[PDB]
Amino acid sequence: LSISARNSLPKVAYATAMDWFIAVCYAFVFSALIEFATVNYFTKRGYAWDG
Amino acid sequence: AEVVYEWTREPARSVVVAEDGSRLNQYDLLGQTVDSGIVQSSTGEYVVMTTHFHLKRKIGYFVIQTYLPCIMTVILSQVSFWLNRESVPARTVFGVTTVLTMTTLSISARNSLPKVAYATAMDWFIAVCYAFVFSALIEFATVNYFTKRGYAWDGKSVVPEKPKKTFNSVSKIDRLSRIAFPLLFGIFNLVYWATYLNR
Amino acid sequence: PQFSIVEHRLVSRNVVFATGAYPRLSLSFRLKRNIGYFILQTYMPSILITILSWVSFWINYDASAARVALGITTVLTMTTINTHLRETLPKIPYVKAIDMYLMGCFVFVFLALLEYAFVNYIFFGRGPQRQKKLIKIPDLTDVNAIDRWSRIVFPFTFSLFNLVYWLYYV
Amino acid sequence: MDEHSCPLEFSSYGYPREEIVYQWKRSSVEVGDTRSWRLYQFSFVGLRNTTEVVKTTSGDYVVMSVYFDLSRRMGYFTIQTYIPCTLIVVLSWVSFWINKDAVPARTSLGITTVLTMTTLSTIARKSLPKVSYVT
Ligand SMILES: *[C@@H]1O[C@H](CO)[C@@H](O[C@@H]2O[C@H](CO)[C@@H](O[C@@H]3O[C@H](CO[C@H]4O[C@H](CO)[C@@H](O)[C@H](O[C@H]5O[C@H](CO)[C@@H](O)[C@H](O)[C@@H]5O)[C@@H]4O)[C@@H](O)[C@H](O[C@H]4O[C@H](CO)[C@@H](O)[C@H](O)[C@@H]4O)[C@@H]3O)[C@H](O)[C@H]2NC(C)=O)[C@H](O)[C@H]1NC(C)=O
Ligand SMILES: CCCCCCCC(=O)OC[C@H](COP(=O)(O)O[C@@H]1[C@H](O)[C@H](O)[C@@H](OP(=O)(O)O)[C@H](OP(=O)(O)O)[C@H]1O)OC(=O)CCCCCCC
Ligand SMILES: *[C@@H]1O[C@H](CO)[C@@H](O[C@@H]2O[C@H](CO)[C@@H](O)[C@H](O)[C@H]2NC(C)=O)[C@H](O)[C@H]1NC(C)=O
Ligand SMILES: CCCCCCCCCC
Ligand SMILES: CCCCCC
Ligand SMILES: CCCCCC
Ligand SMILES: CCCCCC
Ligand SMILES: CCCCCC
Ligand SMILES: [Cl-]
Repeated sequence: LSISARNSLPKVAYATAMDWFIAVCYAFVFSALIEFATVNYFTKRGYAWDG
Repeated sequence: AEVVYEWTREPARSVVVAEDGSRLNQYDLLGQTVDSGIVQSSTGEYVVMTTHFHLKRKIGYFVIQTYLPCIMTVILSQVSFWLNRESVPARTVFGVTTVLTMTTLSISARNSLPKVAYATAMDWFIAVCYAFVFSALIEFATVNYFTKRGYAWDGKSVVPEKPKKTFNSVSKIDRLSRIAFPLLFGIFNLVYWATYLNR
Repeated sequence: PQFSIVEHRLVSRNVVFATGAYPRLSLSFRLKRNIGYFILQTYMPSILITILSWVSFWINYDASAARVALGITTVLTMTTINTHLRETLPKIPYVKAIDMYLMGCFVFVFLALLEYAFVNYIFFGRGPQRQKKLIKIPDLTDVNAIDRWSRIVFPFTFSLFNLVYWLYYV
Repeated sequence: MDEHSCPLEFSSYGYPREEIVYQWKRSSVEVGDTRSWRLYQFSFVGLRNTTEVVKTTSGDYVVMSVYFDLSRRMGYFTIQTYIPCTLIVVLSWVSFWINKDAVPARTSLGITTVLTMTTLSTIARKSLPKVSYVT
């Protein structure tokens, strides 16, 4: 989405509002993945819960 | 009989190319060969002056953008032979993604060209790389077929031998493939480049 | 929008042809490109994917599917960044600075996937053989030590590569 | 696998048949060396000539037509679409030989085959006009 965000616009040298929105959303996704990595780092036993 | 053309200086010297003025992007102008002659037609005979500019293509762009991703995809597919045979989803991911990437490269290779109906050296190289990747996938499929028990080695166990809880042995197919596939790919690359570069 | 005119220059001279000499005026501009668009478009995804690739070190060796999915996805994203870059450029025969940077990032993620494969081969491949038999580089028996070494080395090597790249091309 | 007969028609714009009449010579249409031609996706089979009279509001005009027969070459499209689709079908077949306990592996294989087949489907029609019938 970030790569294809600005297909039509001229290759300007400043960040637009859409660019900032895309950056913040990607930051949210990256934070979610890092959070999952942190959670998995503290999983002592690798078998799930039985019914 | 009415008009005849000729070259002012000698034919080689009568077609001069400016040194700085070379607008070619992916071609090297080796030289020019000049000639004059005659042509028949329904209206009569005409004196025709011909030049031929000899241009050699530059392989750097294609080596960077098509051949080298193909080689890296082949190596990525061949890396799958080193993981344990019980890593079924992982090795399936290797095979599937490598096949998809090679399909994408095969699709994108033809974009640079006109839609000619014959096969090129790039097409043959992509076909052989696809054959190698698919062969690696089928090799993993056979390894999974011959895999007996679906749980991997615990690590602490003192494995018995091969003539309680049992564990799978390292696949003979994997052991052979680890040295067979890269060797065959390297020999193919050697033969292909030796055939095509020197001509 | 892309360039800035550092300076302009006027020149007057005489150019010689086969017919004869002629007067000649030349009006030159020295354009310098702006890097903000490229930083937003190509680079910043490349670095962020490079940090993404190193998450596989913190995942346990036995969890093979997660690390494999991470490595393969990072390689795929590097490839799609590269192709969406090259789709909009001429067919020049030499490597650009951005191409060199993309190749470096690709090499880094490739080494991440390959060192995961090396850890897997050490554990499951040489494990039973060794058991039946029974900065400095780490010991090649402890997968945890190998993971820690990768954790501390990959960011350092990537930072050094970025440092030399920027200090060379700027 | 299509063969077309593309026409090339010409006539007098202003003068009807009562004023100007066109006629083909004995050597009507001459084709030169047909190997220096730009035709990549098609092959020239032959040509023929015809003459007719077309009714219009202004009057009757003698229209001279030359038809060129062109047969498509399927090598390029065979490389582009047919071979990848068959290879992806075989890739789908490979799921059969996987152990049925490999649930994520087989599911990923099947869905990825579906992805690639959809991608090839949308890519195959890029070179064509947006016609509303099955080829
Ligand atoms: C983009 O790229 C282009 C191409 O490279 C750049 O253009 C070049 O710019 C330079 C200047 O930056 C130009 O150099 C000069 O030429 C002028 C005019 O000279 C002509 O006329 C003279 C008198 O009629 C004649 O003598 C010259 O002949 C040769 O003669 C001299 C002396 O014999 C010889 O030494 C040279 O080899 C000449 O080839 C020529 O026909 C000239 O006035 C300039 O002199 C400067 O330097 C001398 C030092 O010797 C100094 O004393 C002067 O006061 C003056 O400062 C200089 O020689 C060059 O011609 C341009 N080339 C082209 C192809 O246009 C352009 O600059 C780039 N852009 C930018 C933004 O930089
Ligand atoms: C296109 C289709 C092609 C079909 C190819 C079909 C190829 C084919 O038929 O393989 C047969 C077999 C496979 O070897 P493979 O490593 O899987 O051997 C079995 C495997 O090791 C099991 O794990 C063993 O049980 P366990 O874990 O110890 O409990 C079992 O022993 P046991 O149960 O009897 O005790 C073994 O049989 O032998 C070859 O090595 C092939 C060499 C040539 C490979 C060449 C590779 C380049
Ligand atoms: C083009 O049209 C002319 C006129 O219709 C065709 O002329 C005939 O050609 C044959 C073979 O030379 C002759 O035997 C006939 O006598 C010609 N017609 C007349 C009315 O005299 C010519 O063959 C056509 N060329 C083609 C079909 O390629
Ligand atoms: C990519 C760097 C972040 C990886 C997760 C680190 C978790 C550390 C827990 C002590
Ligand atoms: C080209 C495929 C080679 C396979 C070797 C076992
Ligand atoms: C052509 C695939 C061969 C796989 C190893 C037997
Ligand atoms: C496109 C990736 C190339 C990597 C070469 C080291
Ligand atoms: C032998 C492969 C090593 C990968 C980088 C640690
Ligand atoms: Cl060119």
